[PDB]
Amino acid sequence: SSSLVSESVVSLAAGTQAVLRCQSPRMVWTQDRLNDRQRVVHWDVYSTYYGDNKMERLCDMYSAGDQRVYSSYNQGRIFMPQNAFTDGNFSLVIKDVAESDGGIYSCNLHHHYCHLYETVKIQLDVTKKAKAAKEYWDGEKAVIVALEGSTVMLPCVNRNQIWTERHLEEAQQVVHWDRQLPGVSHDRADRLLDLYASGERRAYGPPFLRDRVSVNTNAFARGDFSLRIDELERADEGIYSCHLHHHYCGLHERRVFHLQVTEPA
Amino acid sequence: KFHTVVPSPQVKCCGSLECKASSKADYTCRVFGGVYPFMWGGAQCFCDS
Amino acid sequence: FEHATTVPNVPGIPYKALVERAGYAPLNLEITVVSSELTPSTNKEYVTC
Repeated sequence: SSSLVSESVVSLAAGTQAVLRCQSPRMVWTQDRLNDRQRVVHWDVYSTYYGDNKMERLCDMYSAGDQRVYSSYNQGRIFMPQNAFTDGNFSLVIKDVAESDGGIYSCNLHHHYCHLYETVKIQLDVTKKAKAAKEYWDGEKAVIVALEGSTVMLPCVNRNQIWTERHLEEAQQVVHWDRQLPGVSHDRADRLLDLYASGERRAYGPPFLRDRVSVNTNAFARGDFSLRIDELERADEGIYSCHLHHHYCGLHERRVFHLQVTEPA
Repeated sequence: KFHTVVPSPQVKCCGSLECKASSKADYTCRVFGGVYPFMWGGAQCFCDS
Repeated sequence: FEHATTVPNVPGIPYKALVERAGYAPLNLEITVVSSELTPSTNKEYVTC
């Protein structure tokens, strides 16, 4: 069972092809499972103070990878914790901040397999000495009026399971189309279809229903699980519920269509 | 053989502007005051320098 | 003004120097070798296992 994400109501006549369009781009799945769980945390600084100054990509780090400092000069100057992914801390350290280092830094984490990303901005204003060095909040970020000529630390720590390597059951995208018929309860609804990112497909009901009740052929290649119900019978009414699950990422989406069928007179 | 890119000049009417560096190869910049651009339609700005 | 020096090629050892010119006060000059990078040119011969 999947928690409520989208609920909808549909109405159609018997003998017509219904389309209960369930889709989730986050259910898109990569055929390559070679350490697909790669995480890249990188720091991007834009020096808005120096007019229109090209932003500098100071440092990259990859879970199961090195902390490559982009420019040879910044080596040593830019530092990120080596256990960053292990503990979730992705803060930066500038060993000796100077006027050249001033600007809005931005840490960005990217998860390839889930095709997910996050990021937060932190400003670094360089003041000559300690008489004007402090920290404050501008409204969307933390700003550090840093001590020129001394180490300054720009904080960001993402305390979430998505950015940690603890075992996650290596789950993959799965989908369950059920149909709570009139008088039936949800989560007991007779299963209509079952799909997995590996292409596993299961159909339910009489073969004619399976022919009429069918999900697209390349569901997970598109993140689509639209359910076609050809030549609707009035018994094909009820609450159709598509439960989309990806336990490795935490996806627990529910997409529901209350398809009530009608007949002529 | 190369080719010089000559992008349209950034004109500010009755205001002030400053140069900004870029990452393009051989990037060169320069500002000029007192400009008074004209076109087939006529003046594109209206203030005396 | 152009001014030359010989600096030891060792990281984390700042070198101090001046620049002498008549009519101007001396200006300090600090040189630091943050990090070296010796990269050679190579060609792949073959691969075994």
